[PDB]
Amino acid sequence: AGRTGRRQAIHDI
Amino acid sequence: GHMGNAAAAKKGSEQESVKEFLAKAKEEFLKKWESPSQNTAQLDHFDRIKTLGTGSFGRVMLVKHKETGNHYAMKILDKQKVVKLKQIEHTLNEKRILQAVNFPFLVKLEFSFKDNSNLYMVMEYVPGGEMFSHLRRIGRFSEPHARFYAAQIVLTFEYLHSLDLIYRDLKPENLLIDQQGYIQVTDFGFAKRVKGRTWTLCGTPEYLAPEIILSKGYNKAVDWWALGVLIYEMAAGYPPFFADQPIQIYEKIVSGKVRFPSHFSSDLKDLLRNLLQVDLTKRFGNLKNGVNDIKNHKWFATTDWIAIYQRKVEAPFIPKFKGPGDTSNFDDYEEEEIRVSINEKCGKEFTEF
Ligand SMILES: N#Cc1c(N2CCCC2)n[nH]c1N
Repeated sequence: AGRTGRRQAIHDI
Repeated sequence: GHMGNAAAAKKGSEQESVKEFLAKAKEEFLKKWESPSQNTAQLDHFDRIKTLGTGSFGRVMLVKHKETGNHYAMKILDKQKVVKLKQIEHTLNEKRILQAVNFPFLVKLEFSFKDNSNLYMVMEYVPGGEMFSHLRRIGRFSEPHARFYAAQIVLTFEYLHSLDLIYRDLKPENLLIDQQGYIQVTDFGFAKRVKGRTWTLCGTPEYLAPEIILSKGYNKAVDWWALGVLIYEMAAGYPPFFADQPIQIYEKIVSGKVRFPSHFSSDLKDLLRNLLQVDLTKRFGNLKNGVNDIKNHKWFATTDWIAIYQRKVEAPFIPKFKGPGDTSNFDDYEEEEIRVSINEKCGKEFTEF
């Protein structure tokens, strides 16, 4: 199982 | 050896010509990098049509230039949302890099400007939609299909890295399909000019190289790891390190373990084991032979690199387009009116924009 929708980038951590 | 006389000589000459191209490309880049552009339009020059995508800091909208009637994609960033130190520096990176680069698979920035509340980057509209939605709709791409797209990313990274630019956010969401079926890379929010190492913890969890997760100073080889993740996801339909929560994703990435679908060719698995390599002394793209370890890999044996660059290879998929301004290849998003405050916000933080 895992993320199937659009994935947001992270600016920190 | 693997190549005969004529093949070896043709390859060597081809590689020397790449060097000559990149040297000229660097000269052109540095002229634009040393003297950027700014304030080349204003908001009332455009009619806003539809939201094409959203992100943490704002949205990308289809807009229509009132005077020329041309359609564009306008990225709107709320200056107040760009709060954190690295969020600010990253936005200045994005504008400066986009205005200076030039490559057939990199989206073209046409106008840049700002007002009291927002920053604006007006780019070419790419009407075929995101690779992401085509991939999710069909499930997975065939290996020839995946290879056609991958070859464009290899060439684009060869170009960017020659300019000391790291991209740092490869994923299908950021890859748009143009009217000829070729790729346009967008979203340079994480791109940076880096001569050796850099240290920011940023990117998208599934695509992060282990050295980023481990808080190590890292280099352009993180883009080659991400290429491995992209090729795997294109060919499988899901990425190699797949879990509901980022902490679980990170644990899988650093383990040094990858499993492959039974339908992956052995050539594909070999390439991916060498890109998804946790040991930087062994990762393809990071060795003495540089990008040529990738371009000369068996999985790319049928790839005519010059023909891809010249866009002379038949694309596996041509998007349907009903005319200028058609948004049928994009998903729908909630629309929120664009508000411009009476007072200038965060003026000092974005002086250079
Ligand atoms: N067209 C277009 C576009 C874009 N997006 C993000 C959401 C879909 C369209 N980002 N940068 C562009 N040049």
